[PDB]
Amino acid sequence: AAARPTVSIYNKDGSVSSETLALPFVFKAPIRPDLVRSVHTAVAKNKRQPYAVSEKAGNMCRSGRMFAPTKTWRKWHVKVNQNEKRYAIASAVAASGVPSLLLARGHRIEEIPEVPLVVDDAVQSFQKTKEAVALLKEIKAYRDVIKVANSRKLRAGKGKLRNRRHVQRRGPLVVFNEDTGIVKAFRNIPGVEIVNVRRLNLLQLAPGGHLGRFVIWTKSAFGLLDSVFGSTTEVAQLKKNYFLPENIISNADVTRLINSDEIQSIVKAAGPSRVKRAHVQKKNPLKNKAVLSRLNPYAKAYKANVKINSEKTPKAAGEKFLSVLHEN
Amino acid sequence: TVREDNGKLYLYMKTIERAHFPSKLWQRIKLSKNYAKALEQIDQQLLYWPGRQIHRCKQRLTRLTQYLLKARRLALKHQPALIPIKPKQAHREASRERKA
Amino acid sequence: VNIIKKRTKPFKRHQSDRFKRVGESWRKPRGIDSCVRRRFRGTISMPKIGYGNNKKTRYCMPNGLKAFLVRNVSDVELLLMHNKTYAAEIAGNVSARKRVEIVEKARALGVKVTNAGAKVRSQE
Amino acid sequence: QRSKPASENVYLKLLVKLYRFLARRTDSRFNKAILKRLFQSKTNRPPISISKIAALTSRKSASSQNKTTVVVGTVTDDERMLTVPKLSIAALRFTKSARARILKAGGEVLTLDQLALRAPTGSNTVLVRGKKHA
RNA sequence: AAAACUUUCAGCAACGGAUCUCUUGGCUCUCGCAUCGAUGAAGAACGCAGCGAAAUGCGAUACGUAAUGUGAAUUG
RNA sequence: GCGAAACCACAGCCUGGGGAACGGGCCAGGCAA
RNA sequence: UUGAGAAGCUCAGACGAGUAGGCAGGCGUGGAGGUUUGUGACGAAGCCUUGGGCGUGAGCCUGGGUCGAACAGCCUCUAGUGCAGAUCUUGGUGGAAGUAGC
RNA sequence: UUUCAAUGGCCCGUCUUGAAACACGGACCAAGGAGUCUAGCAUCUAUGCGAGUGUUUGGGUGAUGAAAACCCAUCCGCGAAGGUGGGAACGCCCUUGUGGCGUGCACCAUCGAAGAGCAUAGCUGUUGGGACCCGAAAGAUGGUGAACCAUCUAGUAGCUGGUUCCUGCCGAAGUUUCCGGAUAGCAGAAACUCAGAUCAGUUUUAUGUGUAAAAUGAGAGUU
RNA sequence: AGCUAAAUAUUGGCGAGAGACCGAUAGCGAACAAGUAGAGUGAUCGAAAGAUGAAAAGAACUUUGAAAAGAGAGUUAAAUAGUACGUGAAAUUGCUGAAAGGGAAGCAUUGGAAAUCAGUCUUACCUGGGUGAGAUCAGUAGUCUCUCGAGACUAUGCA
Repeated sequence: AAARPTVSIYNKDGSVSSETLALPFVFKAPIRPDLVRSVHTAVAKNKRQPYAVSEKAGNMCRSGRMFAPTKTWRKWHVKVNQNEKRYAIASAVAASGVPSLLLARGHRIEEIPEVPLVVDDAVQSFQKTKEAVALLKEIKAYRDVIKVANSRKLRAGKGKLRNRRHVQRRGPLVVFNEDTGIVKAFRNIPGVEIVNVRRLNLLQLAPGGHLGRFVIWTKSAFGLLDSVFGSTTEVAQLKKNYFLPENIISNADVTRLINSDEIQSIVKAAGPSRVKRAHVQKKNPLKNKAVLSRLNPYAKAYKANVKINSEKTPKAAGEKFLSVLHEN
Repeated sequence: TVREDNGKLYLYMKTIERAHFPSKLWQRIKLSKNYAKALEQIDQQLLYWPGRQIHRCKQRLTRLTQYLLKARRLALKHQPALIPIKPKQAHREASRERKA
Repeated sequence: VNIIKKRTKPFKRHQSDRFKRVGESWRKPRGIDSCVRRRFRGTISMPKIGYGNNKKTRYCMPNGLKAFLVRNVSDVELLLMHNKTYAAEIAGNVSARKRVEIVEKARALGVKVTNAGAKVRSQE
Repeated sequence: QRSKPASENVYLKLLVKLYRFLARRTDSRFNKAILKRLFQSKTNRPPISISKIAALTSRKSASSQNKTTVVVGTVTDDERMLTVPKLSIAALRFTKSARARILKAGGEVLTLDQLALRAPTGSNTVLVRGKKHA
């Protein structure tokens, strides 16, 4: 798997810096939309509260006991193996470096200088939310925040009667390494969520079950990525005995696998992509004279009628045959 | 792709080797008003690209020009305005009339 | 390939005319001795896959266009290259303000609008 | 009957996409057989141990030469045997213990995509299977 | 065959209170805390307002007084 | 003048035959105002 | 020749009753995370209407009239989710009937 | 859309009955209204890891809901305790094709004596739990003035009545046989091996109606 | 013979924070006068009942009527919000218009008739010239962001 060795760190002023970081091994791990879905599906039922009816209180009678009283001992929280959770989150981190899966999730990053977007450690020492907006607008990531602000509708239905009043999209994600004022800088900015490197959450890297959240790493956080996830050969220093997943294939681009020389030199001939319709209609050889020539390369010369008479016809009849014919 | 930007059709192009930098991803060129010269521009810029890809750009350039043409002719003609209808003023005037 | 339908009349539910608690939405009669389910003469028809229309004509209005629902003015722009097969249906809740923006844009684009004269009024 | 995998490993729907083309555009039965087994359930694809593979290539007259063993399924190791022989193996999955053991002493491990670009027709490959009974 | 009467469909007016929207209510889970009475509790009854229908509040110091605050309203 | 409850798939000429009642609907009939 | 939603496009032939039952794909309701930089006092939801359409169908989109504050399409999550019956529960309403009658 | 003209069409559901006959249930409209929640077991599939496997008892931690997420110590559970031929796949050819020479997986025959789980989620099945919904006199405890009340109670059912949207495919059996059942059979669902192989509610030929060996067709057989 | 913290329980009491919970036949029996009216000698049992509008601006006044109420008239964005008050469905009833109407009706096909909607569009394309233009064009001059030339422009001339 060969891709983009180095990433470029952007200063506060927005200008690129000469320093660079090797792309972490996690950023090549398999990207699995089904596995992230069936893990986010579960992990999202884990902050649920139980509801039920009064046990004291048939189903069809007014003021009656509805069929199957809701019971609090229902299954609220769902178990997922850890190695399934780390895979779904290593995949979730890998898919945040692919710009296509970020646009396709609705992120307005058409002017972001580079993905994965990394800044220097000076963003962790911010204090004022004027500063974060100052930085965001020089990295041209403020389109996301201006998108989320305009997307603040009122919920549809009986949800808003239930402390669930408003809705809006998800903005950029800022992954830091040390708290010195970054968490209280960016937090009031609509949508912008700040989460530590060591406790990355699938509900924040794969919201809705969908891969590709726009993440804004910092330099100290990005450098720790080689230690929190590990590599497919070494092991994460922080996660014990954990190796990144190994994929079914190396070159995930199939059209290169197929359209390569080493295969296209040995495949047999190529048929047409669409085969023309042969014998669209049935034309009668008798009724149509042209189809007869197609089937009968003899009909050109038949002369069916032949004169086999007028040559002194030898009347043939046995006399005794006539005698037995004209009897009784 | 071919998409217009303020009365001028531009040809937008992207490459695999600029796919990781969203700001500089889409190189853009300007396609001339002369339709015949526009098509020579596409081929000499989209050359050795698949014939399918150059095929779809020419169609869009064709289909965008017809848009720009139609936008021009409609402006020339003194087409009628479309003043909308309000459900509150319609009702209030309906009731105030009946009383009158 | 012209817009030809295997049937015009809708499929009404059996006995839906007699009762009012019975809705006209087609419901399959599962009655064990139901002779109307048994396809007797003088009864009603019943939906079958044999009634499907031409796959190159399904979803096609009588004038050959397939209805396409445009919410805002962004949606009417993407029908730039299918104006000969799709017709910009304007959603029912789109206000008279954006309704004119949709019709004026679609007129120049070349696409056909199906409900272009709703809630609005012309002035010369 | 089986002509679409029940799986949702997105990369297995890319592996099948490669071997659907190979199966129908070459005259080899290795590809038609490989494609069929990419459709089989997890139950029908047994783990095949390293020792079982080591015995098969070095079987009877040995003469392993440099044939590549190919199996659709995992290749779990066998700590019960110390000296692993040189092996070229292609499989859907390995185990980190096994893949290290092949790599450390001998040849190399491959995925089904690296075998295809080397032997698209199944050229000089042993296609094995694990014990089904389980 | 028209009217009357009977019937269907439409307009209009009654009748009814579904639907839709919400909502100072219910239910559910978590969390913190330890406090009734012979110094008369819980409960009950009778009273009491510038006028209360329920309803709360209050006890002949009655829809409460003292004291500490707030600082100009109660409100049919 | 004040005013129910019961009941209610829907109806209501028979003649015969209609095989399983068939008459309360089906076919031959007349009647049918 | 552009026809790679390879889950696509294309070609050919035969076939089509159905209970018990087995399999598959869908339509619809409430709410949930994502999304449409979605819709809405220039009128949301609802409602009626012999307006126009779409689908074999479940259903859907739209015009008009009322209406007045919310709502929806898409991908997944989820369940107190779909009615013609149950001498079904509740409310409403008729014929019977201006009858029995008082 | 209303109406007319010609042709038509016995009230729906249930139950009964081969079928009906039936007997039921239905005055009308709206709303409510019935396989659900859970523990156990087995199966199929999907995923993660794989001689392993399982963080969530608990501890560490989580400044932006902190009941989430993230991390792992000591246990513990469940696992772990050779030849012959037929064979999948491949190579070498070489009169090529045909085939041979081989190497021979899974497995099966034969002679014989190189572990595949664990965990999560789903589906269908089954056993419990109020257990699809509705309906049988209760009984018991404790009270009130034989009667009556309140709870235990979601007491008891083989039975009764009901059990809610669409389309598509396949679709029986309706009964042998032993004996309420285990079989079978029919229908499927999977796994296999073959069409150069077997077959047939088949027909001939002929040997003594059966049996055995030609045509007509169909790929046939297993678990 | 005796005591003894913390770890643990908690459908009650004093408060608190939330919820993929119910949304007025639901959720408590009670969103309100809720264990309230009311029923029962009694123990016990026990409901129905939410929404005018931003503001009451809740209809002065004139008139008819014994009044109740009606008609004018007023307020309001709206009275198709008038306290029988949000939307106002179905059943059901009255009036009017229409067609039809020999012991049923009913629906289905095929039309007809009456009544009514569907949707209308030559217009554009190409070619010819003239006239003035502009620019992505200058045998042209500058700035800005990118990567020479690719854009956005500012002059200047219109070949």
